[PDB]
Amino acid sequence: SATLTAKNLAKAYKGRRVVEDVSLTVNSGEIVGLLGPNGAGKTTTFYMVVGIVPRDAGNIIIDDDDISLLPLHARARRGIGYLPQEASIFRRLSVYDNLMAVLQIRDDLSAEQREDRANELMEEFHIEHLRDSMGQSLSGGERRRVEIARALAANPKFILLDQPFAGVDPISVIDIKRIIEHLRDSGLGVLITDHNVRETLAVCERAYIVSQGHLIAHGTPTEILQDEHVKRVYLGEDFRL
Ligand SMILES: Nc1ncnc2c1ncn2[C@@H]1O[C@H](COP(=O)(O)OP(=O)(O)OP(=O)(O)O)[C@@H](O)[C@H]1O
Ligand code: NA
Repeated sequence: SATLTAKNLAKAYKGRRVVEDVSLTVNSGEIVGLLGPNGAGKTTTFYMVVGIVPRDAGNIIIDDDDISLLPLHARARRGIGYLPQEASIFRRLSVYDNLMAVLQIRDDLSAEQREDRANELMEEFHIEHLRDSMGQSLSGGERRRVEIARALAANPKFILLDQPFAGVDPISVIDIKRIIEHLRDSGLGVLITDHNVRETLAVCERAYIVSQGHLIAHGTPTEILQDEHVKRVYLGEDFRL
């Protein structure tokens, strides 16, 4: 029953406070959403949890252990993983090599197990037919599947998915949701942000809504979708699920 908690995170860039105050929690076995308008601070919040950027204030805690001082690699070894929003594939490496590149980092895997895991990931994500294709040759949706698989290959306890559905077709969204639910069933805590509101809320048990660097709402999917404030500020007053 691990718990990942962020308290009162803040970030400024060149005097502009882009994250004012964001707190959130994700438990093992739980899928949690972070949603909101563009420029609201979602990726910056993920960056601060993962350790990609230093926070200007706030705390990152796993269980009753403040890890705010741990560098990126140490937080990764404590169980935090991140799927970047931006392209993260190795352009010149094949799909197989891209997955092996991450599996090589796994102290908890033998050489034989790494090869097995690579082949399993390719089947689960339906990219076996692209085994030898270079990353730069993949379409956007194909690349995204590889990038999600790479993030899972790290075997995180808490996985932060930054826009896993971007550029993905509807059937592949269903496949990825099913994979996400299997991670949840397996004990992972999942923190997901995406602008496909319907499909993200369908897979979330609860979600935080941020706007202009601050939280404006938190609740179950239906509580969010019927929140008239969220409709006005984020979903649009005429939003239909
Ligand atoms: N390195 C930076 N320097 C200055 N400003 C930045 C920097 N990075 C981000 N910003 C600004 O911080 C604000 C929040 O950025 P962030 O990417 O975290 O928001 P977001 O919620 O993820 O947006 P989106 O939904 O469009 O992806 C933005 O307005 C951005 O212009
Ligand atoms: Na973003």
